Amino acid sequence: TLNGGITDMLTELANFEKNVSQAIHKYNAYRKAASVIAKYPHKIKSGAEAKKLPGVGTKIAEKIDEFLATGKLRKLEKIRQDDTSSSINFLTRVSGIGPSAARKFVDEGIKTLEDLRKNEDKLNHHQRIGLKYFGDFEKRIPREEMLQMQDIVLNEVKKVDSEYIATVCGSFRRGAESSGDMDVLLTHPSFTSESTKQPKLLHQVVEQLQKVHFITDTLSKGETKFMGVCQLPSKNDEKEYPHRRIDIRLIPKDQYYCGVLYFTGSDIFNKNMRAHALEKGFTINEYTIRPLGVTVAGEPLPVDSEKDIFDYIQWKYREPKDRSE
DNA sequence: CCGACCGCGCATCAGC
DNA sequence: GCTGATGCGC
DNA sequence: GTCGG
Ligand SMILES: Nc1nc2c(ncn2[C@H]2C[C@H](O)[C@@H](COP(=O)(O)CP(=O)(O)OP(=O)(O)O)O2)c(=O)[nH]1
Ligand SMILES: [Mg+2]
Ligand SMILES: [Mg+2]
Ligand code: NA
Repeated sequence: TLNGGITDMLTELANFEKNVSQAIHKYNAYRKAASVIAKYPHKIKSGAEAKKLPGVGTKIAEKIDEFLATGKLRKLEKIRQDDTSSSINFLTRVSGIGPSAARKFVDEGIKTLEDLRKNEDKLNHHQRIGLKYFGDFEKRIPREEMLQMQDIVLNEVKKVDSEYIATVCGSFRRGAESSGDMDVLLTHPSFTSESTKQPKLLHQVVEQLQKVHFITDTLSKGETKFMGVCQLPSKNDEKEYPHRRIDIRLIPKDQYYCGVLYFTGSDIFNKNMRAHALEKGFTINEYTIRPLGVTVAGEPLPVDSEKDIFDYIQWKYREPKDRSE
């Protein structure tokens, strides 16, 4: 972390803008700047130097000059000292509680973990589970446990139908030594962009995983996306493993490459890549890459590899391990 | 200067 | 109920 | 908050 100090600062500012100011573009501006600085291979010596980077403008440059000269940022010192901002920032740490709900809770006099616990009936289902596992969800997942989890999911999916393919993406596929959660891409020959020849495809998999007590709770669930909680089994006399977040995304089998590009991320990498696509006259989602007409997105382009997608927008291919922005 | 900023699934709500 | 908008999250 | 045109 050559510039850990600066990137932390920008990240703290990003979170402030998202959670407190509810300014989504400032939030992303800060994340963009943090990311570009995080990959810059020199220890930054000044704001002017940082300003040379795409995404770092005049304001951030000044903040970087303040931070290098003093080791802190007055703007942040004050924010940390503001009861309301501190409260809202904390509440948003609960899964299911965002900027709006957080601010609403604070108004109603609900602003601590203790408050939340005694006002459970004021929470929706997602929020209840978020609170339930508040502690566990901030723990990291060692890659070693991710491997065990991978083994379980893949074998259980196989048990439901040998035709399922399950791929663990997210930070895990990018080779991270630890992950915030597990992200599982699912495909089945019966679900393509052309038809759904079989119902309950995602359901049957969730069911099986619940049946074996791997999945423990559900945050949300539709036909193509599951968001919930899972837990590795422990051994006799062993303390239990923390509960873990798990996301499962069912994607049409014929759109696997756009799907896996999406789910592999990182989020900022996708954002940057999609932004570039627009500049090259394409739009990219998790299903397709389409050209943009003189006016509207056109018809989907043939894609037979992740690299094919990079080719269209004229980027040299980047391995998953190099997409951690 | 200033419009535009990546793209979308599920849960909830308002209005009809 | 439906549709569209918003919140929250990937 | 930043930036392309
Ligand atoms: N285009 C796009 N893709 C996204 C976004 N957010 C997530 N993805 C894609 C890319 C992302 O890789 C994948 C999973 O997102 P997470 O599981 O929440 C964060 P991960 O990268 O997995 O790292 P972890 O902190 O869990 O160790 O969804 C977004 O805002 N936009
Ligand atoms: Mg993840
Ligand atoms: Mg995830
Ligand atoms: Na939250």
